[PDB]
Amino acid sequence: NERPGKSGIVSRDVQETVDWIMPSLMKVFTSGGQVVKYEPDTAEDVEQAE
Amino acid sequence: ANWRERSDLTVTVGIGNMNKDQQMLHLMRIWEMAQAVVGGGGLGVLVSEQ
Amino acid sequence: TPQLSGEVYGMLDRLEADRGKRTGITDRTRGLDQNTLHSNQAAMSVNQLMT
Repeated sequence: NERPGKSGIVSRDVQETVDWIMPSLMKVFTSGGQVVKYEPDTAEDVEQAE
Repeated sequence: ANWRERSDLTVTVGIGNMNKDQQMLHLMRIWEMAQAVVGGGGLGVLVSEQ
Repeated sequence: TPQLSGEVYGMLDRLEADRGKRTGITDRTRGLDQNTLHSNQAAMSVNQLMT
């Protein structure tokens, strides 16, 4: 919808979206080490899960 | 042992003790509850130093 | 001259909010309080709304 002699402005509708998924989810993913929790056995948990 | 089983439910709005909920819930409610327990709730019977 | 639509002036607010939305959403990209007070309960709304 862009032609010479007129406005050819296209909104960055999804550029802002991807720039919102980058920081929030990148930091939540990289939040300490809470990414994994094996739900360990009661008999042994420290040796195998953590 | 492969154990064929793994869980990742401690990351998000699931089980997921996320930073926002942990911060608010702990620092307000568990702080009030701990002060109430220490003050007149008991020291050697209820939730103790250990 | 032909009359303007009575909201073109407020159209700058949306673009201002947008290019703040890029990286600097904070108002004016700066912090200032002169009469309002900040209350410390637990890291004062922890770490200023988590940075």
